[PDB]
Amino acid sequence: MGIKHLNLTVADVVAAREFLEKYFGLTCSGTRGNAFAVMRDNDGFILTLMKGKEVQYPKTFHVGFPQESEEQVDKINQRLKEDGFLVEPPKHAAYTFYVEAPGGFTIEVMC
Amino acid sequence: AMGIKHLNLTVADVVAAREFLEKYFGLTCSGTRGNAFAVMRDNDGFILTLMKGKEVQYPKTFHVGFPQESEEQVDKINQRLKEDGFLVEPPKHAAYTFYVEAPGGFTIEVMC
Ligand SMILES: [Mg+2]
Ligand SMILES: [Mg+2]
Repeated sequence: MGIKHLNLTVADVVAAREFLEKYFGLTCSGTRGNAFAVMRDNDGFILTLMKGKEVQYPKTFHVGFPQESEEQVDKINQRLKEDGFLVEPPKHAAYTFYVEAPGGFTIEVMC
Repeated sequence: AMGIKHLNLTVADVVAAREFLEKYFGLTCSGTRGNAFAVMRDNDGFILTLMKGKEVQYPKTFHVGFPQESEEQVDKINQRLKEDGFLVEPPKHAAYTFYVEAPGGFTIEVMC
């Protein structure tokens, strides 16, 4: 089954969880207080969030959330910008942009 | 008296109601029992539990209201619901209000 789990250490589990729910439609299947949250997508990928920052992720590190259309990429970009997150217009290579998620890791959004 | 702090809202589909409330209204799920039950919380500690039921119907004028800090915020939720395929009309000055038929089979009011 290849790669199906990522344990992402973050600065703030609650903030990272709510961001992923709002913008990326992940679902939470469990928590241990504010220390731990288990997030799932539709395909059974498990992305656990774990408190305890000592260090920043390498700057090129990112997690990618593909979208069904360029319109959907634009929509997420727009709403992030409106909601106070620091984003720039997506670029055509895939049609792609990046955002820093609360918690302290970069997300790639693309079609 | 400490007032009103819980609603048990019977729904047709807990999963669908939960995800809608998370996406559009920022509620947080604090627990589930399978697909039958979910405990949702708002920022002020109100507890909204969603409970699967059969043949769920509410009186026509029943609704749950989510007040907003500004009329611009009302517009934003309206616009996003519309773009995302929910049937909403523009908000009206009656409070500045609109309604939406929510997943799970109940009406939500959004106002300032
Ligand atoms: Mg990449
Ligand atoms: Mg009302």
